Amino acid sequence: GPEASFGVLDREELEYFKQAESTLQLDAFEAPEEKFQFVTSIIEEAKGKELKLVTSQITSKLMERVILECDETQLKDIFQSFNGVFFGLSCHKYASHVLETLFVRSAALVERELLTPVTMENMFLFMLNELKPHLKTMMNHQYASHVLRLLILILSSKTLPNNKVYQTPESFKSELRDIITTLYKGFTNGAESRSDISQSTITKFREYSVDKVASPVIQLIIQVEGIFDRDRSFWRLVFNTADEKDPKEESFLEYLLSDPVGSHFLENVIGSARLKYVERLYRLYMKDRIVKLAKRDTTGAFVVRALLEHLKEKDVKQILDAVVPELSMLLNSNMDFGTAIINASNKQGGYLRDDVIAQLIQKYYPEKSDAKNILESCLLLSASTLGNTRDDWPTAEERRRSVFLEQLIDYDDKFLNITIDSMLALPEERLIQMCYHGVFSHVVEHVLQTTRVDIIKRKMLLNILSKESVNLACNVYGSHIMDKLWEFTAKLTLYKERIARALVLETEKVKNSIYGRQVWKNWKLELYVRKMWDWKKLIKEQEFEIF
RNA sequence: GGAAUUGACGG
Repeated sequence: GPEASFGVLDREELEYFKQAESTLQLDAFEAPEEKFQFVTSIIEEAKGKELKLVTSQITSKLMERVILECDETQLKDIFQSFNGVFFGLSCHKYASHVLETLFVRSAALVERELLTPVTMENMFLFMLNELKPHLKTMMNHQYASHVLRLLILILSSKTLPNNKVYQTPESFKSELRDIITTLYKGFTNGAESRSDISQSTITKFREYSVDKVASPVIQLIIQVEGIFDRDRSFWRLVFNTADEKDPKEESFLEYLLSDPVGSHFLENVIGSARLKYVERLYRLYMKDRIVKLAKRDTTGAFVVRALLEHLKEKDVKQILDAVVPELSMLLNSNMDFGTAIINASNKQGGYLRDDVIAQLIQKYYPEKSDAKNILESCLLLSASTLGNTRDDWPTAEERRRSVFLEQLIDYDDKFLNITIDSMLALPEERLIQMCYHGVFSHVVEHVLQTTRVDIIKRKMLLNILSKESVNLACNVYGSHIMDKLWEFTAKLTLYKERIARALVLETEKVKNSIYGRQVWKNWKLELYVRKMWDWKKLIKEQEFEIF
């Protein structure tokens, strides 16, 4: 990071802040003002050495904790102290992250001053002016380019890191338009007009669009260019506009279709190109190849998903015609292509819906065979973290497969039935385990849909789950299953009495648990004790309401 | 009162 010199803290300064963070995440505060007073206390010892605290791996975390938990005056004080060295920080391994926090808080505060009126608006504008000669540099920089991305979001009232948007004064809008065109001008060696750009500077721009750090910045600009440029200069920098293939564009499109970064870029950008330009790329370069591309799970499949969302009725149907006969084979690796087709089929009024269900079942629960078990097919239950002495935590593919199963259960009743049968085919032993599993407990919970599961299947699930009433009651996850059971147990009151009895026998264990005492409420167990007839009455009112 | 290394780039 030669872009500025910050130096380092000494062991004395290190230990003070190393200790402030300790006692700050300890969160042993006995009031809010006490915790605030401690933050102010930190900001205080931090004055004059802010550039050092923010560029250290030991204390940069601390600084954004501070940026989030501090005053709006103090926030303006911290921002003001980064004056003159914003580019340096922007390009810095640790500081670039703090500038990001700083800027999101700042953006929130800028709205409060817009909707309830040195102001934060002017402060932001100062730093912006300070970065403008460096934007093209920043775009390619492995740290700075994230700050440039964020800035463009804020300036366009798009949504920010860590699902909220913020409104902006007109100057922010004017600044955005200024820096888009500054980049555009600085990407075209001049120039006269669209019609006067060399096929070598078009190639050089295309080259940026598949760069691992420049590409998201170019996606973003294309995403927000439409706000002023009703001609969309940057799109037209990348793709052509005539009804025929161009050998350079074609060679380029094939690379996008086979390259991870270029796949992202094509898919993120189709979601914001004008339909006429997207239909052109489809018909020219993909239409007659749609299955071959669909089979490219890591590159290009994703472009097919984007076509399915942003093309119009007639054409997403053609793609569905091509791809649904292939779906079960495509699910062998790329499960998320399943979601794109389910969603697309629904968007077109259940188009080919029966065939999609046929295919899903063909893959995850093929009628013909034995050992049919959608928990093995779809979650790979046997080769999973489920039930280890090895002290492993649930994985991200586990969470991903679980969510896919759940959406399958939402999709149709056939799948709800299939996984219930699959759960009963398990050894009791193993179904119980899933209830204690951070990720898989959600799958059990998802099955407990009273009006949707016939009373015989309910009763048999209840034969298993009931054995563990108390244990489920006191478990982080099992307690969420036990709550669902209050309703599931409708028209089956023998199982209600049996469960409520079990919980009550072990009352002091059940209460005096964080989770147990909530189950106690949800099952109205206090009524079960004080006023049985009133408890029974609730049961009857439940059965009537649900049936 | 609970789910985490997604197909690209950062502690």
